[PDB]
Amino acid sequence: PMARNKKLLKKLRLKIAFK
Repeated sequence: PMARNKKLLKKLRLKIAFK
């Protein structure tokens, strides 16, 4: 589900990619 994944991915990245 790349469609939904992109939306969630955009949110998950700044959460872990910030620490």
